[PDB]
Amino acid sequence: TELTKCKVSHAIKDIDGYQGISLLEWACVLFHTSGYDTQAVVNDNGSTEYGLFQISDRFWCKSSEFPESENICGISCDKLLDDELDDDIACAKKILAIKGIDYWKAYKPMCSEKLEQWRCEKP
Amino acid sequence: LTACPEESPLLVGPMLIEFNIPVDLKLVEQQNPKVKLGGRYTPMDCISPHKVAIIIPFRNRQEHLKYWLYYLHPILQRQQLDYGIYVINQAGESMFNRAKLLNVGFKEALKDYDYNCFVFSDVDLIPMNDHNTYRCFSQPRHISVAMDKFGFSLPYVQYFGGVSALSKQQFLSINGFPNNYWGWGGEDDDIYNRLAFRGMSVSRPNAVIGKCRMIRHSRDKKNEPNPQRFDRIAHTKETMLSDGLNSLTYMVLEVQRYPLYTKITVDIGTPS
Ligand SMILES: CC(=O)N[C@@H]1[C@@H](O)[C@H](O)[C@@H](CO)O[C@H]1O
Ligand SMILES: [Ca+2]
Repeated sequence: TELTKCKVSHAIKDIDGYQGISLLEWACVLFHTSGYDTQAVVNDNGSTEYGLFQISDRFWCKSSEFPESENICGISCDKLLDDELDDDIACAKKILAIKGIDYWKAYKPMCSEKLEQWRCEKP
Repeated sequence: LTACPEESPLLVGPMLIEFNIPVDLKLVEQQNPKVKLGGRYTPMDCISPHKVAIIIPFRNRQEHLKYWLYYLHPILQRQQLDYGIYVINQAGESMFNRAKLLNVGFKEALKDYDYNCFVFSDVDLIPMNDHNTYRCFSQPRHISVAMDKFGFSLPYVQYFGGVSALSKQQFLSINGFPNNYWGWGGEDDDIYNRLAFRGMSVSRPNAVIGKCRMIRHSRDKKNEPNPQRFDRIAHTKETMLSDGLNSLTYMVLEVQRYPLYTKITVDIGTPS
């Protein structure tokens, strides 16, 4: 599903401030990462990235194609292709703690300035 | 004999845009008798200072092209522009290179007429209000400001993809567009960066006037997201000097002049 910025922002409240990243920054990252499509799938360099967060099966989730990755998040990659974001967010938190925000290549070039536009004023 | 008014008196404002009924170019040509070979049109009523080459990057989307032509030709004539339609067809199987094809369009169009304005448009975007003029302004113009795909909203202020317009000078000023972005994403952001580095700002009609419809379609296995796009856009300041109009090379495999448009099939090489 292609979510709206506000739908995403509301869904990820509990990640706000984690490792120093704000919701404004996350709304920006997620838009340029997946276009807010919970079903996004991009396969490259021998790996596939899943969902809103584009979590890779190279290390983070388990897939059929690459069944023995570290599956650091302890979740099947297909749980990253639905509209229930709790587990996606939990996995992203693990990435943030382990790798950090630069796992998301959109952050530095597209979200280092003009953050105010990413706020969702909708309660 | 006299200059066209600042605003055309033929405008209707909002329009219904639907992609349900099948299109027939022969009918399209019948409805648009004033359009000449190659998709050229010039107001016989007044003199337009807008000499516009409309450039469409293209590969295997003849059906989208049909709708584009069906909707835009009447709109563009109402806008009283002296325009030409150029479909830049990428031959081959390498990943799609939108910006390189736009660069090609710029050079080839200039061979036809002394255009002073260039509108770059994806083939799947249609404007819903003819007040959103397909021409150039004092500053680079972003036209597809409120696409239905983005909820009839501008997704981010730095967005310059979809449909845009640059005068010849503005385009020459940024050394045109990059040639090194293969695959989907980021090239429009690189162009945005170029305009900013050259002291320009992006002009846009408001969100109501700039409503646009996008003909959705299945993912293109020939235009997979470009893995290097995020690295590439961080270096525009340096690469715009060495990658652009001044480094453009390609081979024209065929030039077809149809009644509603000019289609140039080109060999633009492979990812280097
Ligand atoms: C670096 C990158 O991927 N930029 C894309 C841009 O190419 C695209 O036109 C826009 C709208 O889909 O979304 C951005 O995220
Ligand atoms: Ca999930």
